[PDB]
Amino acid sequence: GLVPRGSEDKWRNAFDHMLMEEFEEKMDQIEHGLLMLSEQYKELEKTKSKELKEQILRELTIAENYLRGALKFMQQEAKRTDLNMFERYNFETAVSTIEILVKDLAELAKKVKAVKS
Amino acid sequence: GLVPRGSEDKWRNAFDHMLMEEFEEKMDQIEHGLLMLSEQYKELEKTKSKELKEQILRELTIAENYLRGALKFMQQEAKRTDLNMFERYNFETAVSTIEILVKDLAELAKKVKAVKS
Repeated sequence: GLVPRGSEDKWRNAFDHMLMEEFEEKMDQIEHGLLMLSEQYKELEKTKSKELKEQILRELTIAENYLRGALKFMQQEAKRTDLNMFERYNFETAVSTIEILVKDLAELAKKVKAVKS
Repeated sequence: GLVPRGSEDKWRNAFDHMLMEEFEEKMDQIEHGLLMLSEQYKELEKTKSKELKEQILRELTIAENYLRGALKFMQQEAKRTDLNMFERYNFETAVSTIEILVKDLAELAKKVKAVKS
């Protein structure tokens, strides 16, 4: 049942496949949540709701914390000495995708904090 | 739309709900992977397959790295200064659930390493 170690084009390890599939799903969910928070931000510019402002900031903090933990996992697996082409590509891509999303979150946080409430 | 901050019986934060709503189910899937590896270990005791031994160890190394990180994360969430009754219970329970899996993984790793291959 074992994937040959010489395979270059697929996940050789079952836990890599499982965990990376769940990570990818979470990144899609976070990107969508950020889009929803951006739209709440648009409402906040008009209403100046203190509760909405504080809540968006809480959400952004939660997402950031999660992504920082994910990033540590990805960077650590990316330092593996035994990495095939497919695995290296998937881990390096994940690192890139997270680092971008962390930036997008921090940018929304800045806009939200700028709302005089 | 926002959950009142005084609510005690649910996730107040959407990103907490997103991250945690299927948590215990996801951990069940890790537990199941550990079961499959335990059963492979029983085959290994008979065959003494070097490849099977190494592959079980690789899988447990990946799961260990994931869980050590998830544990540290959940322990920090349980230190939040604003936690309601439900949020605290769920974070604390998650810490316990992860601790159990970490212990089971370390025990299996020890038995697998001992197979003289």
